[PDB]
Amino acid sequence: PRVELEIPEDVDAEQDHLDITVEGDNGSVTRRLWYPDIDVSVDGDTVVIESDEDNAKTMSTIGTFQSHIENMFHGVTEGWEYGMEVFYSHFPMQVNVEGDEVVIENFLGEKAPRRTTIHGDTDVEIDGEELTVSGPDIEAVGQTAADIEQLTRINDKDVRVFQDGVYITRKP
Amino acid sequence: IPEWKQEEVDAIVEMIESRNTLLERALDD
Amino acid sequence: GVPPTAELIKDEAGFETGSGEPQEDFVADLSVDQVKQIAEQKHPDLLSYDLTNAAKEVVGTCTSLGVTIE
RNA sequence: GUCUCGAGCCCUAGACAGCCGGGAGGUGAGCUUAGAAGCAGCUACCCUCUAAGAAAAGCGUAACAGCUUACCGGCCGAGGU
Ligand SMILES: [Mg+2]
Repeated sequence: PRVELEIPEDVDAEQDHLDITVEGDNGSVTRRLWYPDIDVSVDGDTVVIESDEDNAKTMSTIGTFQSHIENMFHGVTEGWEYGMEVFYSHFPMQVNVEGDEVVIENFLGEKAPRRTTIHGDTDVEIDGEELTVSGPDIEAVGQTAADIEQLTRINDKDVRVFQDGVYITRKP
Repeated sequence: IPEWKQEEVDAIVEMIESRNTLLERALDD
Repeated sequence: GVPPTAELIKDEAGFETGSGEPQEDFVADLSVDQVKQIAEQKHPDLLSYDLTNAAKEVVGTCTSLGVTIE
């Protein structure tokens, strides 16, 4: 099969072997797209994903490559934004961005700060009780957002009573 | 060609003398 | 403004309570001219254009109560 | 998991899925009941407006409300089941 993806005017994309770099006004994203007998190339103004094989496994990845490239197109133009809200019951939770990592202090009354590192060119902006995770790479942004929610994971006690934590409010 | 679609085209042709695809089918008539 | 259908039937019938099983147990009775009086009153309540179809909506409560038409 | 073969049905008069929009009135059916208004129970399950819309399929409420299912319309476009 062969699927042709038309590149937007804001965007310009180059290809080096199996790696595809996608540049735009919001940034640049380089992804490696490697799978048996699937050739991904740039035909001037279109990105072509093709294969001689049409089996269920090849078709699975052609559709995955399509969505990855379309996502990179959206990332370098409009960007990717995940909105998060910080909820606390008894203990005042201090969420702050210290360097290239987001630190959470005094969670459930803990003396020790919980922290996670931000993935790549992702920017995390805090406005009091609201947090917005943004960037061009959906892989990096989606993870950094997830990492913040996963950072307040509680396995020891009941999650229904101890609901403190930063949760994903908006998904793009 | 379902029988309800044929009877619906005949109902729309009746109200032109006196789905968007069924209106277009009736307009061509 | 105008009172419900269930109440307007009980005024020109003489009976208050309905039945446990409708059509199988006949309670009240209405005539042809008695349904034409209830059709005149409900104009903003009903969505019908003609006076003929306005009567059919009142009958849609009658036979499902125990009211026979003669 | 994947490959191959057969059968039935649906489909450019636009299928399958998704998303948007509509999901209206008589009337909150009646009985039961302090109340019960799709949705405790019993019985019935009728007709208007219309392109659809149950006397309501599933949650939800003390009862309402609120959320959607059926059903109809739009966007989309090729196979789908
Ligand atoms: Mg324990």
